[PDB]
Amino acid sequence: FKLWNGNFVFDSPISKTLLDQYATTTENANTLPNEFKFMRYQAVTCEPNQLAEKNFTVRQLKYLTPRETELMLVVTMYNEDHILLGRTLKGIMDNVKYMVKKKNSSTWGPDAWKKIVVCIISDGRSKINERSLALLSSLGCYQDGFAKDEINEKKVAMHVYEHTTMINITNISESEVSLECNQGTVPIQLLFCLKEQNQKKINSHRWAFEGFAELLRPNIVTLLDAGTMPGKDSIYQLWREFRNPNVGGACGEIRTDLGKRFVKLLNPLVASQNFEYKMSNILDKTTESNFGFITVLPGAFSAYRFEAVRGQPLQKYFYGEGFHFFSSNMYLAEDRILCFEVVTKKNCNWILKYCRSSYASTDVPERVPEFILQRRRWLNGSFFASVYSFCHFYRVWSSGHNIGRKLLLTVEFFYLFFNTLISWFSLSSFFLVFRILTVSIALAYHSAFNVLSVIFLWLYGICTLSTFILSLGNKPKSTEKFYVLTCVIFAVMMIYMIFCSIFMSVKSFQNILKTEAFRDIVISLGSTYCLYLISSIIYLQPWHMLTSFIQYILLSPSYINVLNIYAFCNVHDLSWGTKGAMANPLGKINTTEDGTFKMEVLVSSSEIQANYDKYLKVLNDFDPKSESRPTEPSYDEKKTGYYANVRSLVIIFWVITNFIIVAVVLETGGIADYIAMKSISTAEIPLMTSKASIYFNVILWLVALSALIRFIGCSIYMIVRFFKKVTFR
Amino acid sequence: FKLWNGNFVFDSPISKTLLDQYATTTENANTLPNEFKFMRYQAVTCEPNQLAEKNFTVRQLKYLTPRETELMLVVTMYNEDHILLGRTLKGIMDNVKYMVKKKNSSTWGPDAWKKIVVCIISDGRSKINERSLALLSSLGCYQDGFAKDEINEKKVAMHVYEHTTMINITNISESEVSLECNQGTVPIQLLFCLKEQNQKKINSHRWAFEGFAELLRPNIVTLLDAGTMPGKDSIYQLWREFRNPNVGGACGEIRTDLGKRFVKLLNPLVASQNFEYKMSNILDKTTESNFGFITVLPGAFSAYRFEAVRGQPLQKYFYGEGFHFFSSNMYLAEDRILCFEVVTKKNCNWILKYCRSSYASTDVPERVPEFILQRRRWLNGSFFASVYSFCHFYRVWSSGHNIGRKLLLTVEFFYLFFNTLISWFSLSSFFLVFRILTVSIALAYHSAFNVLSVIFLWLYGICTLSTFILSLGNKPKSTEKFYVLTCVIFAVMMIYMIFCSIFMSVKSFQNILKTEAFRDIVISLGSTYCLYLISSIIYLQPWHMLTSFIQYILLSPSYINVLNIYAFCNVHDLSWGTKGAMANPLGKINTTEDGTFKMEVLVSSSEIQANYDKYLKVLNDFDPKSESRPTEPSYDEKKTGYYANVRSLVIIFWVITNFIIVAVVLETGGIADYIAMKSISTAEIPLMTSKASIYFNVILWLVALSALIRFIGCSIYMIVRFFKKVTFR
Ligand SMILES: CCCCCC/C=C\CCCCCCCC(=O)O[C@H](COC(=O)CCCCCCCCCCCCCCC)COP(=O)(O)OCCN
Ligand SMILES: CCCCCC/C=C\CCCCCCCC(=O)O[C@H](COC(=O)CCCCCCCCCCCCCCC)COP(=O)(O)OCCN
Ligand SMILES: C[C@@H]([C@H](N)C(=O)N[C@H](C(=O)O)[C@H]1O[C@@H](n2ccc(=O)[nH]c2=O)[C@H](O)[C@@H]1O)[C@H](O)c1ccc(O)cn1
Ligand SMILES: C[C@@H]([C@H](N)C(=O)N[C@H](C(=O)O)[C@H]1O[C@@H](n2ccc(=O)[nH]c2=O)[C@H](O)[C@@H]1O)[C@H](O)c1ccc(O)cn1
Ligand SMILES: CCCCCCCCCCCCCC
Ligand SMILES: CCCCCCCCCCCCCC
Ligand SMILES: CCCCCCCCCCCCCC
Ligand SMILES: CCCCCCCCCCCCCC
Ligand SMILES: CCCCCCCCCCCCCC
Ligand SMILES: CCCCCCCCCCCCCC
Ligand SMILES: CCCCCCCCCCCCCC
Ligand SMILES: CCCCCCCCCCCCCC
Ligand SMILES: CCCCCCCCCCCCCC
Ligand SMILES: CCCCCCCCCCCCCC
Ligand SMILES: CCCCCCCCCCCCCC
Ligand SMILES: CCCCCCCCCCCCCC
Ligand SMILES: CCCCCCCCCCCCCC
Ligand SMILES: CCCCCCCCCCCCCC
Ligand SMILES: CCCCCCCCCCCCCC
Ligand SMILES: CCCCCCCCCCCCCC
Ligand SMILES: CCCCCCCCCCCC
Ligand SMILES: CCCCCCCCCCCC
Ligand SMILES: CCCCCCCCCCCC
Ligand SMILES: CCCCCCCCCCCC
Ligand SMILES: CCCCCCCCCCCC
Ligand SMILES: CCCCCCCCCCCC
Ligand SMILES: CCCCCCCCCCCC
Ligand SMILES: CCCCCCCCCCCC
Ligand SMILES: CCCCCCC
Ligand SMILES: CCCCCCC
Ligand SMILES: CCCCCCC
Ligand SMILES: CCCCCCC
Ligand SMILES: CCCCCCC
Ligand SMILES: CCCCCCC
Ligand SMILES: CCCCCCC
Ligand SMILES: CCCCCCC
Ligand SMILES: CCCCCCC
Ligand SMILES: CCCCCCC
Ligand SMILES: CCCCCCC
Ligand SMILES: CCCCCCC
Ligand SMILES: CCCCCCC
Ligand SMILES: CCCCCCC
Repeated sequence: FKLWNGNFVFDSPISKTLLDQYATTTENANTLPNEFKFMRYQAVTCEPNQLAEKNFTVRQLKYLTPRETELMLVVTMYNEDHILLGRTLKGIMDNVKYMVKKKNSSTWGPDAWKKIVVCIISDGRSKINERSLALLSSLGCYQDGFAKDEINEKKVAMHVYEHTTMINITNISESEVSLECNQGTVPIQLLFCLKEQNQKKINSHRWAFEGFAELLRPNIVTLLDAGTMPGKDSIYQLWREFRNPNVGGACGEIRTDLGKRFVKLLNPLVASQNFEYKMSNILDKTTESNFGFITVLPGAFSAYRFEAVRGQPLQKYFYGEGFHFFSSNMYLAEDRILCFEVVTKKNCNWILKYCRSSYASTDVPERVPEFILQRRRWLNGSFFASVYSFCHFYRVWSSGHNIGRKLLLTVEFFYLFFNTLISWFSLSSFFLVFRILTVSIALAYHSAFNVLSVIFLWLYGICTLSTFILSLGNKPKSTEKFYVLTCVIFAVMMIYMIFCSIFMSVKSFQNILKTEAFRDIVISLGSTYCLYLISSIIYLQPWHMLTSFIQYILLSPSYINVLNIYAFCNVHDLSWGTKGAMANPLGKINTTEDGTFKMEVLVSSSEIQANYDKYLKVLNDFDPKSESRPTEPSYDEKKTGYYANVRSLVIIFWVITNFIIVAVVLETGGIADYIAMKSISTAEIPLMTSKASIYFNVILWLVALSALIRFIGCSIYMIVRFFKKVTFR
Repeated sequence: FKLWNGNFVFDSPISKTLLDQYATTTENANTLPNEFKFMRYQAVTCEPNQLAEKNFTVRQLKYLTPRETELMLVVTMYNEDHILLGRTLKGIMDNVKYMVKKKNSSTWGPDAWKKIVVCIISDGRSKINERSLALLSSLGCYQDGFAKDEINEKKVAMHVYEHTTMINITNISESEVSLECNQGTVPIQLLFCLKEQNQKKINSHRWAFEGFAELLRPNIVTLLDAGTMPGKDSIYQLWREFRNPNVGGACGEIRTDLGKRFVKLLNPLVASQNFEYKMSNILDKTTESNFGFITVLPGAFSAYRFEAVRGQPLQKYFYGEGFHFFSSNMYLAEDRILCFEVVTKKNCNWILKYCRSSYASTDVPERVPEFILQRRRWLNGSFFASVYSFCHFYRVWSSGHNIGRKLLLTVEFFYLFFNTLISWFSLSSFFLVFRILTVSIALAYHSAFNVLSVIFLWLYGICTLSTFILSLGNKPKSTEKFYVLTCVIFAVMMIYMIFCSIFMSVKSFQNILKTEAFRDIVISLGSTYCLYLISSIIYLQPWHMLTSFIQYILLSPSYINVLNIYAFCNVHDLSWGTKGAMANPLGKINTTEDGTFKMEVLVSSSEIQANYDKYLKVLNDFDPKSESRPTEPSYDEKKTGYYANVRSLVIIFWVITNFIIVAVVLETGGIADYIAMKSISTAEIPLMTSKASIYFNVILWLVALSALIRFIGCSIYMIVRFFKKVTFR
């Protein structure tokens, strides 16, 4: 044929079956648009930022009247099953169908499907699941055969398939994705585009933001994820938060998919994540949404105003600039740098909201090795984005916000830093609460609490040493049975700690009715748990405070110890130099039956003598003093050596600063020996001092203060939403 | 031309200059043998064990009367300078020249050079230093041009050059290797053979033992390293130990090359290694030689009787057999498995001798990162060979030794295991000696020794934590300035420890003349240092007890802590799975000026419909219950996961067992708290207990007992040698 100005663009038909199905939808089979009968394949052979320059287009811009996209739903996928992708697509099509049935809308209506463009971006053709390709092909958005690797000695970077389908998923069973095309389906503009090389997930967003977003010029860019099924109208509810111009990015609630009839609650790891997510979306997102800066907008379900992110925010997201600390480690916070650069944008008053009435059930890990590896990225990004946000807090005052909002933002950044400092010292805080609570009960009532205080300290020491060693030089999949054992041991430690607290609390009552432990029950059961329960109730979602709350408590020591140790030990995912330099090729010999071969060799006396003199002048012009500089590292081998140095100086600084607090409260590290020796000069060490009780009270009142601030934030969020509801009635 | 039975063999001439030089040597230029005028190049394209089978030969077997090789000197080299190789070659040619001038010999004489075959084996052609190639080419054993990469679609495994040279090195300056050919030179049968691929060092010995040793059938095989210059007659003295049939392997003294006028003694790291080597060859080699089993025969200078190692010992050395502990990890002890399998050989009474009068100065690391990486292999091999030797000690009694020697060997194995147990607990032993000595001086005399006991404990804790973290997840070359700082800090700790010992020793004397510390001076200065001095003196080599003995003491804490921590943290040199699976190739498009290209595409309704149904039956026959088993690891990624599990279970077991002793002597780990709490039940902790003094005395009397056993062994060795000297007068 002929290509489209240096671009391979083939406009092929779909199939007889799909055409018949689509024709059943319309009242007249003759009047079927030109978008449902074809599937335009393009071979993009350039960078995403050069898409418009290299004359690559999409089908939305080639209509007689160009379509103005209002939502660009972006579904990043990689090796996900057809059930995970089908679950995400069913939510999108339910949202589009809901957004078409609306009547009292100035944006949505009978022709609302032309404003949404669904853009599935798979990460590598070699890694995509064949069942996912089968599902996309059954939707009319993928045909086998047109996947050319190279176009005019230019490698193809992406294969872009686009087809406005009429097929909608209507049911996702455990093994079946039901695809009906009746009179009650809506068209979906599919733009499934899969890469050739697996260039991670940030590059998928680079393709969706610097690439197709530039051509589409959408208003909002909702970033879904493969496996994350939004609600019946959650994307529409998330889009409703952009009615006021100030919002330049919003996020919804992400729930946990508990399976058929809540079957996954039996898994203690899934139930713990359920409660953690519910608390994150009741106390963290609601509190941060009041100030106007949400720490992370989840990549699984979030929406950005395109105008808000275009420019400096996306510039630091993708490139972000030597080996400097804030420029070489900025990639740890993948999409958390996109939230800080939008709120703190020069001459722009952007804020981030959290939509309570827009949910999206996701798929969470069910196994410890898969759960630990996920939270390493989460913890590393959250730590590196909090350090970046606090250090660059002066950029709030260089933005276009008013003074009233700037003050709230700088108050929130201090609170976020205080939370970061609490989470940094959690390794020492848990050990000190455990060690003070199990020693102060062995002094008060002795009996078997004596040897139990030594058994559980040694068990802690062994489980923490082994976690440090298995995290620095071993993989979680290598040792799955030990990480589960460590989680079980820390759960036993938490059970013992709770028992000790209840015992010393009931004994204090029976001593008064017939102190550090007297106010220990109005600090962690009445001021902390009751506030969580009330916050969950006022959120109108209290059913997780009993279904999945014990598994969270029993697994919290694993969150503090196993999870943070592994996150801090694998900061940078090192690989070390692996090049394998190759020598210059030499000649070839291919003998015959008798073995005679060509003669092109050197036998001449002069020719041999010249080589001998060449090897004789090398020995004669060595010149040791002017020794050539030893070959210095490359960049990938020099850059790994810096990531290793940053990684190790973080573990050392995090272990030493946590131990300094343990060395001050419990007087370990020779501190007690030194104090006793001074008294000798002017010979015994006390077991428990007065610093231990003061620290215990302080570290359990900080937990109550954080819960109280989070409760106040949640209440303010709910009250403001209720007032915006009573005024829009 | 024509090849030699499927083998590329070219018999080229050398050069006009070399022929003239050789002709100057002979009285008549016409009567020059055929071996000095040619250089037979061969292209070996097979495994070393198939060398004879695939009709590959050497020049000694093609004479009219085949030459019987008596010594096969094997010089393994890899990327070494031309000075390092020239230094090794000068010693070999001095030895050959010494072995020709002998007259009262039934093996050596005017034609003794026909029995020695020097076999240089370089490890990779891409890595060999071009100046080393220049030096070999100037010796007439390498010509550029004949290095074919493949012979009849069969990759060339080695390029074998062989030429009996007449050129001898007579002086090695800092940058010049003097090559004269006068009337006082001896021929050297060179067999320089370099590989194509860098297959490590064990494969070089596989080529030298299963390969050219099979063809040559030598009596002795001396293993040198490029850079190790033997003495004027050290190889002859080493060969002289094989006169008695019992010896099936011998080794000489390895010294340190201190440079021109002992310039390298300024380096404290070189001076420390000097003393360590001196003591190793005065107290370890001499003591072990009496029993008849030397723990390691150094790869830099050792000799094996060919018939002694030929068979089961070499089979274990090279292949040595699942993931079993003694079969998967036995490669850690590279050549230490060759020593144990020779002494404990079925129906063979082989013993290993140590030759005092055969030395070889070597090149030692001058920088901390290079010194740490070398000693990792040494420590790991010595630990894995001691565990193997002790566990398989029953194989001594299944060998052909007599009962008297079997009893001596089983007595030696228990002593070697006791030394291994001491070196395993050195991490705790040093800390306990340091902590007991700096606390017991702060109680006795207070003053500034109080805060110094806490500063130095915290300094130790920081330097040990940082060494553990920098060893598990960082490379020594990445952090060179920190390892030097850690060595300096441990040297300061040793200076303080020595000061504390001297202080408390002089105070005890001034208290008695006007106890754990009273006998502290007759345990570590009179029973340990005096025995070292006397052993060095009776060895007739005492000059290192003063030149390089302070730098050894100041660097011993680094040997105990930095060196062992790094060795135990990097047991297996992991790399983790790095494969990068590739997808199937797709089509190609090459457009023309107008962009028209060939049409071989699918447009047919049936052909598209068949693909659509193919992607519709994949979505229809998912069958989740009969789910395909998840793709299990390969072998290189499954074998790394086992080396990681063995590596981590060694660090955990080595840290926990060392801390148990610290938890028993100092009562840390809640032991003191638990002891005080029992007294509460029937409230203060003592600073120093009576267990600390008992352990201090025990751990400093074990040091004296080991030194006494080593002194007795050295004295017996010297006395036996003196009696063998007075009888052979
Ligand atoms: C020999 C075994 C080696 C094991 C190595 C494990 C891996 C990494 C490095 C660990 C560094 C500490 C090594 C062991 C030191 C030790 O067992 O020493 C003890 C405990 O001392 C304490 O407090 C210990 C407190 C816990 C330390 C946590 C890890 C290190 C964090 C940073 C360290 C900073 C400096 C710490 C200095 C101690 C001194 O007990 P004592 O004689 O005072 O008891 C008097 C009772 N009446
Ligand atoms: C919060 C900081 C975490 C740092 C993590 C560093 C890396 C690896 C794991 C280390 C495990 C130990 C964590 C810290 C425990 C600790 O600081 O706890 C202290 C010291 O306790 C002791 O003895 C400590 C002795 C030294 C421990 C050596 C390393 C571990 C060896 C293997 C484990 C063996 C069992 C260890 C049990 C502790 C309890 O002091 P105390 O309240 O009794 O002092 C009463 C004074 N009147
Ligand atoms: C964890 C997340 C979801 N379960 C998930 O796993 N998301 C992946 C990710 O974000 O890493 C997705 O990234 C894409 N991906 C991955 C690898 C690659 O190499 N290339 C590539 O494109 C895939 O779509 C892949 O599913 C969950 O919803 C969630 C819950 C709470 C929260 O606060 C934030 N998120
Ligand atoms: C350390 C040793 C010597 N300084 C040395 O470094 N020997 C290397 C080694 O044994 O590893 C040699 O091995 C060869 N090699 C190396 C890498 C490779 O990839 N391929 C390859 O062939 C090279 O000849 C290389 O010099 C010293 O003499 C000594 C002192 C005391 C003792 O008890 C034992 N040994
Ligand atoms: C979570 C952040 C903790 C920061 C340190 C808190 C404790 C400070 C010492 C308290 C006891 C002081 C006794 C004199
Ligand atoms: C005086 C009574 C002592 C009773 C000791 C009981 C010990 C029980 C075994 C250890 C249990 C450890 C649970 C983690
Ligand atoms: C005199 C009685 C002393 C008892 C000491 C008990 C020490 C127990 C240490 C912790 C062992 C933990 C095993 C997991
Ligand atoms: C006293 C010994 C304690 C051992 C603790 C567990 C160590 C586990 C290390 C990894 C082994 C392989 C697990 C799959
Ligand atoms: C299929 C793997 C399931 C793993 C579930 C979580 C294991 C750890 C449980 C920790 C709590 C134990 C309480 C007794
Ligand atoms: C003062 C009366 C004490 C009676 C004995 C209490 C023993 C408690 C043991 C708890 C074991 C389970 C811990 C998780
Ligand atoms: C909050 C903790 C920060 C820890 C890292 C600080 C910066 C480290 C930079 C290391 C550079 C090493 C260059 C060789
Ligand atoms: C960063 C280097 C180590 C710093 C250690 C600081 C210890 C401070 C102890 C203060 C006294 C605590 C008991 C009153
Ligand atoms: C180097 C090997 C050491 C093995 C342990 C030695 C010490 C044993 C305890 C000594 C003190 C006992 C006090 C009751
Ligand atoms: C009562 C007198 C106290 C003197 C203290 C001296 C401290 C000197 C600084 C720390 C030196 C550390 C050397 C490693
Ligand atoms: C009452 C005075 C207390 C002094 C405490 C000093 C603690 C020192 C800890 C060690 C610091 C080491 C720095 C390298
Ligand atoms: C080249 C070295 C880079 C940094 C590696 C980590 C060294 C950490 C040493 C201790 C720092 C101070 C802790 C208080
Ligand atoms: C070129 C590098 C030389 C390194 C020499 C050794 C450094 C460590 C010395 C330890 C002893 C210091 C005594 C004060
Ligand atoms: C009993 C008199 C004591 C006088 C003060 C002694 C101080 C010693 C300090 C040593 C510093 C250097 C250690 C390496
Ligand atoms: C002397 C110390 C020996 C430590 C290692 C013991 C054997 C460990 C085997 C681990 C196998 C793990 C299989 C998953
Ligand atoms: C391997 C698991 C831990 C074992 C700890 C053993 C501790 C034994 C202590 C014995 C009492 C010491 C003071 C008298
Ligand atoms: C020289 C390159 C920038 C270095 C910035 C260091 C920031 C350290 C922050 C520490 C926070 C506790
Ligand atoms: C951020 C939380 C750090 C750890 C606080 C203590 C956790 C355990 C509390 C147990 C109370 C009985
Ligand atoms: C005086 C009797 C006190 C009994 C306390 C029982 C505490 C049980 C805690 C269970 C936590 C899961
Ligand atoms: C990052 C610093 C952590 C330690 C802070 C100081 C702890 C000691 C305070 C002593 C007060 C008497
Ligand atoms: C099952 C394969 C062989 C396992 C041999 C284990 C030997 C352990 C030795 C431990 C010495 C302390
Ligand atoms: C094998 C040696 C282990 C450590 C023994 C103690 C070393 C320091 C001795 C200091 C004496 C003053
Ligand atoms: C009473 C005075 C004692 C002085 C002790 C000095 C010890 C110096 C040791 C130096 C070791 C390198
Ligand atoms: C490998 C085992 C190391 C510890 C040996 C026992 C230590 C405690 C002995 C207690 C005697 C009272
Ligand atoms: C469904 C998996 C249940 C695991 C329970 C572990 C305690
Ligand atoms: C309207 C903004 C309210 C902020 C409340 C912060 C607690
Ligand atoms: C930019 C690095 C320093 C930040 C200081 C913030 C107060
Ligand atoms: C212009 C920067 C003002 C910072 C105020 C911090 C409270
Ligand atoms: C623009 C919103 C202002 C909120 C109140 C600030 C004090
Ligand atoms: C009273 C001592 C009991 C020891 C129990 C060890 C598990
Ligand atoms: C999934 C691995 C289970 C191990 C259980 C250890 C208690
Ligand atoms: C020749 C190198 C001397 C280094 C001295 C370091 C203390
Ligand atoms: C003749 C064998 C002597 C052995 C002595 C061992 C100490
Ligand atoms: C072969 C593994 C066990 C050895 C026991 C030696 C006593
Ligand atoms: C046949 C094995 C005998 C062992 C004796 C050990 C002393
Ligand atoms: C064969 C040498 C024997 C030495 C004496 C053994 C007791
Ligand atoms: C008397 C306290 C001195 C502290 C010195 C810290 C280095
Ligand atoms: C070779 C690096 C020297 C660092 C010195 C630190 C004291």
